[PDB]
Amino acid sequence: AIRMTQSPSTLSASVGDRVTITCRASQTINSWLAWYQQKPGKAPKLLIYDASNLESGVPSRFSGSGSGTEFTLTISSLQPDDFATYYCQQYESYSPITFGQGTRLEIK
Amino acid sequence: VYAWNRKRISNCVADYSVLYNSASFSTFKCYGVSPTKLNDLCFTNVYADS
Amino acid sequence: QVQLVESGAEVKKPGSSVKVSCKASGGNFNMYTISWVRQAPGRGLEWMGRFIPIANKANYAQNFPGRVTITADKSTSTVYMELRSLTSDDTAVYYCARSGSYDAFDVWGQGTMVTVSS
Amino acid sequence: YNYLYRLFRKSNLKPFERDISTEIYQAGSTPCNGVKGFNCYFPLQSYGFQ
Repeated sequence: AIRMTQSPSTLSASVGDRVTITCRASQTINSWLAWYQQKPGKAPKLLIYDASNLESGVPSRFSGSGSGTEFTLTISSLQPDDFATYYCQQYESYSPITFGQGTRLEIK
Repeated sequence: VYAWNRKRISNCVADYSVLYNSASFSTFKCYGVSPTKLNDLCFTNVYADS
Repeated sequence: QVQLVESGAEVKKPGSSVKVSCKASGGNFNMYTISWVRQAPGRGLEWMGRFIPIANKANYAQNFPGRVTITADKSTSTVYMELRSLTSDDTAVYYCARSGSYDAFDVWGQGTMVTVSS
Repeated sequence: YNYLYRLFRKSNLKPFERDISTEIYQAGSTPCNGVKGFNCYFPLQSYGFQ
């Protein structure tokens, strides 16, 4: 079982600033990593897949990077609509899939 | 099952298509050869473990 | 536009069992795998299991030994996830996600709220 | 299970030909009408690398 660790667990930022979220794995999962966004009361939506690509329909301001054990999600221009909880998947082993601990983004 | 019957079949023509479309066989899993190609091949022996 | 519709909210008692559904509408059901993700209130997402239509196989999480048994009816493209021995810590929204194309949960179900209490 | 190989086809592929049709292959006389079952097999089979 591969364990996923996020940092920071809780983060606050203003509109238009730069936000960096680090989700570090326990084992080498290559580049198999997905970033989600779960607004309260709604099902999470996919943002990043393969730790670098951008899901269709997602605003271009979302950018992901990193490979191996440490990954990073970065928002170029934060927006009021982009305040939610972001999770990181580790679809390199299907027994079991481990999500991130949850990175809640709050208005500063 | 612990004393499964084994029958050796040889020197005959086997109509695998007829056996295939005969009843409601819940499983016809053929490993190593497609069921439809069985009439295009020859086998030295056929063992029927029932 | 693939849309996943689940069952209604379920209220059960501890020690009982629950079985939710996930109707796959549109696309090809025989290629994409359906994964069940649960989320307890105040906690992050948790993965439960996967149904693999192409291989006709079902996988369960290591943290749930024998608790989850996932089956589906390929004729109606409906996936059923059965959870056994419900406890007070199993009160969570049981989403069903379609890990399509790139193994990522691109399409998520509406989610059903399963409450286990006296 | 992302990697699938075709398992049933009417005829062998011509050189450098891609066939990505996922229509149910009819291995029997009875038509399948897009429903897999007896004498009806999904052409694609996954590998399942571990």
